[PDB]
Amino acid sequence: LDKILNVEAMHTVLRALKNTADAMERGLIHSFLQTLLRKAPPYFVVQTL
Amino acid sequence: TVSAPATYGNFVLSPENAVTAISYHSILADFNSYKAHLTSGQPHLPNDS
Repeated sequence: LDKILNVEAMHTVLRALKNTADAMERGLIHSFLQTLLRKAPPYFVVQTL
Repeated sequence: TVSAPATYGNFVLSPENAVTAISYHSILADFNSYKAHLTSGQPHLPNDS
């Protein structure tokens, strides 16, 4: 049972690290999409120009 | 002059015991002896845990 608890602790640390890495990738995508959508004018503006 | 046990006898949990302790909060001592005597059709264990 002690071995089970040690391996469970190492696995929960692994899960946390992997979830955080994926969250950082998603956050990068989110931020880039956000700025890209910020600087984009709408269709009527660009077709008029 | 009397012959006495030199040291304590050690009780250990088996992997089956670990499974039943994690899932059911219960341990049946010497699980495998029971299971073998149960599937072989033998009504009596030879010894106690």
